[PDB]
Amino acid sequence: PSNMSLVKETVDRLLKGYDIRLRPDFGGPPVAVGMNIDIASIDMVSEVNMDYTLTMYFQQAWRDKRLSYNVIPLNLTLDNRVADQLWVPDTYFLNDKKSFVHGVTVKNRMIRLHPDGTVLYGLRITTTAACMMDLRRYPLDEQNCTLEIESYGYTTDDIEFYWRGDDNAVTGVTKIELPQFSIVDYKLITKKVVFSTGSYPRLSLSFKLKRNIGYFILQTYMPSILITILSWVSFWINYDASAARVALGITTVLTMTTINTHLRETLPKIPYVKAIDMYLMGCFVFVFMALLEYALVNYIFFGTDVNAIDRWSRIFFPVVFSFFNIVYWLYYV
Amino acid sequence: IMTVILSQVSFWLNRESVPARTVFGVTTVLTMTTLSISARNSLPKVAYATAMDWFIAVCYAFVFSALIEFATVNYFT
Ligand SMILES: *[C@@H]1O[C@H](CO)[C@@H](O[C@@H]2O[C@H](CO)[C@@H](O[C@@H]3O[C@H](CO[C@H]4O[C@H](CO)[C@@H](O)[C@H](O)[C@@H]4O)[C@@H](O)[C@H](O[C@H]4O[C@H](CO)[C@@H](O)[C@H](O)[C@@H]4O)[C@@H]3O)[C@H](O)[C@H]2NC(C)=O)[C@H](O)[C@H]1NC(C)=O
Ligand SMILES: *[C@@H]1O[C@H](CO)[C@@H](O[C@@H]2O[C@H](CO)[C@@H](O[C@@H]3O[C@H](CO[C@H]4O[C@H](CO)[C@@H](O)[C@H](O)[C@@H]4O)[C@@H](O)[C@H](O[C@H]4O[C@H](CO)[C@@H](O)[C@H](O)[C@@H]4O)[C@@H]3O)[C@H](O)[C@H]2NC(C)=O)[C@H](O)[C@H]1NC(C)=O
Ligand SMILES: *[C@@H]1O[C@H](CO)[C@@H](O[C@@H]2O[C@H](CO)[C@@H](O[C@@H]3O[C@H](CO[C@H]4O[C@H](CO)[C@@H](O)[C@H](O)[C@@H]4O)[C@@H](O)[C@H](O[C@H]4O[C@H](CO)[C@@H](O)[C@H](O)[C@@H]4O)[C@@H]3O)[C@H](O)[C@H]2NC(C)=O)[C@H](O)[C@H]1NC(C)=O
Repeated sequence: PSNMSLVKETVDRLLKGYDIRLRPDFGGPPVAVGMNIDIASIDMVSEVNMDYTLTMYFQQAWRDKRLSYNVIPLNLTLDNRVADQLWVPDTYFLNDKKSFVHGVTVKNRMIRLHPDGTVLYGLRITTTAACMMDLRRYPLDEQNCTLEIESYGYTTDDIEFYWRGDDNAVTGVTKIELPQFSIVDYKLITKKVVFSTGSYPRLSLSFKLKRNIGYFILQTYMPSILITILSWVSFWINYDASAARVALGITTVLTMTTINTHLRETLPKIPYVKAIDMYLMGCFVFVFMALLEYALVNYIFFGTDVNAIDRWSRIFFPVVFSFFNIVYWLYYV
Repeated sequence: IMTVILSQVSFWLNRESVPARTVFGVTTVLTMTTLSISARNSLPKVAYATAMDWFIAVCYAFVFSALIEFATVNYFT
């Protein structure tokens, strides 16, 4: 038990006379607090609430001369309960709506006092960070969601942030597979935000999410375009069969309304028109225009040539709808 | 499957009765919208078709093709 007893003496010496109230090297240069993150998972990107749920291993290494030890050659990994007895950066996520450290089996924290003094503090944090989502072109949209990391109290003179390993600081984002979002790219930034009090240190980890159109192309656009195609068929039915033609148009319009109401789920109420909203409106007003075209045809009937007007109406509708569709897609794609 | 079979029976009915064919086809198309919406609510919005939306979409195309064929025969009269 000589080795373990000696290690106990060393740890007792380190925690002896250790003032948690003072940052490392108080009355001295800013302490460089490196950060590295391992994104365990990103899930439940709540467009309705404009936020995403992030689960990550949040390591943050910094130098500290007080905790330096030399007797033991190995890297002590003390119990996670010693974190409360040690100074840590007062880091806080600025755009965090609610966050918590995972509970079982014990509070998921890590402490690892290296011989030099470096401390590898780490946490397994789940945070529902919020990113203002610009859904103007949704679903054919991208989102620049981020996790602003900042020191609440200390200023740049007292603490400095930086990604440890630089572009290699953040890991595991590639493996993530969100259900409807492809993480096209992630970018790491270092800033010194100038507030009223002073220049605070800042880090920003932004994932440029991109919407997966496969589900939206499956359920949103395809049924709508099919229903719209049905409306043109009423032009083939001819005018003498008034009842069948008007029945067809009536079914089409009510189908469009049902589509709109059922698709409204899981959508916020941003004022501007969404791309899905624009396309649904376009198809719906086009179907209504088809019904109005039938009305015009019947009114002309009451007032040979009606068949010729029907002939022109035949070709115009697919062509004009195709032009409108191409305009929509090229504008948005 | 039952709706698809109903779409086929629309062929069996007649060709001279335009309104009946029209009504049958349009209502047949209407049903599949609710059917498709109901299935997707439980699942997460995974981009790839989960092989259930695949079957639903194939049936949707089948009934829509029944409408297309109905219109094609209607033209000749
Ligand atoms: C306690 O924990 C620490 C931290 O891990 C251990 O010490 C470090 O262990 C890492 C292993 O992950 C070592 O990383 C290697 O460092 C080599 C030299 O680095 C020197 O230079 C850098 C500046 O660039 C200093 O920051 C660093 O301190 C060193 O002074 C690199 O050359 C290595 O890269 C090479 O890796 C492999 C194998 O060599 C090659 O095949 C690659 O091609 C590449 O060239 C690697 O990065 C690090 O050097 C260790 N020392 C430190 C951090 O000071 C302790 O060992 C551990 N205590 C124990 C186990 O008792
Ligand atoms: C926001 O997040 C911070 C994160 O730190 C929370 O702060 C911690 O809160 C917990 C719980 O409130 C604190 O844990 C408490 O520590 C007390 C002091 O422990 C020292 O002193 C005792 C002797 O008195 C030593 O034995 C011990 O080793 C330490 O040296 C304990 O006295 C407390 O005990 C109470 O809770 C236990 C729970 O098991 C009961 O069984 C006891 O009977 C007693 O009621 C408790 O363990 C922790 O110390 C805080 N951190 C720091 C750094 O102090 C905030 O609470 C949190 N706030 C909100 C609003 O979420
Ligand atoms: C998602 O949204 C976030 C918002 O946080 C964006 O992050 C911003 O990105 C922009 C550009 O990527 C940052 O703007 C500037 O980037 C420079 C990149 O450095 C390279 O390019 C410059 C020239 O542009 C070269 O000189 C340099 O050598 C590098 O090759 C930084 O260098 C800039 O900082 C410098 O300029 C500012 C202003 O002049 C000074 O105050 C600094 O001290 C420094 O001298 C600057 O950062 C911007 O900073 C990022 N953060 C923001 C806006 O908060 C993401 O880009 C966006 N996209 C993704 C995918 O995440």
